[PDB]
Amino acid sequence: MFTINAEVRKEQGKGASRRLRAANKFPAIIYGGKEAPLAIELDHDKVMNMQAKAEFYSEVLTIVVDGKEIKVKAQDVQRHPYKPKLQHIDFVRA
RNA sequence: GGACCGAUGGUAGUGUCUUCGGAUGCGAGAGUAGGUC
Repeated sequence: MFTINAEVRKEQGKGASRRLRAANKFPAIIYGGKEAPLAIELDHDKVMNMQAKAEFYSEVLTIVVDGKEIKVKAQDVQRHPYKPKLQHIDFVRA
C-alpha cells in the first residue's frame, strides 16, 4: 500500500509554508468532503515517489496523519516549473 | 455537447515589526471538489 504519512496542519497562512520547506516537508490538502477539507503536512520526497506512478491518482492512498489513517485519491498534483519536483498536491475524500 | 456558479489547500502576490542588518506574518486570479437549476 502507498500510504502517505502526514500530520494535520492549519498554519497555511505562511507559517506552515516556511516550516515545511525548512525540513523538506511539503503541504497538501484533503478536500471534497461536505463540511470542509483537511490540510496535512507530509514529506515531499515521499509523495514524489507516490504521485510518480498512476496508481497514486487512479487508486486511493492512506494519509496517516500522526497515526490516523485517512483514505483519499490525488486529484491535482502540481509539478515544479522546471525542476523534477512538486509545488503542491491535493487528495479527495475516498 | 448538460448549463451556471465555484470553496478549501496550493503556488503567484503582499505586508508588518525594525537602531535597516534581522526576524516574522496574511496569501490571489484561475482551476479542482462541490453547490444551485
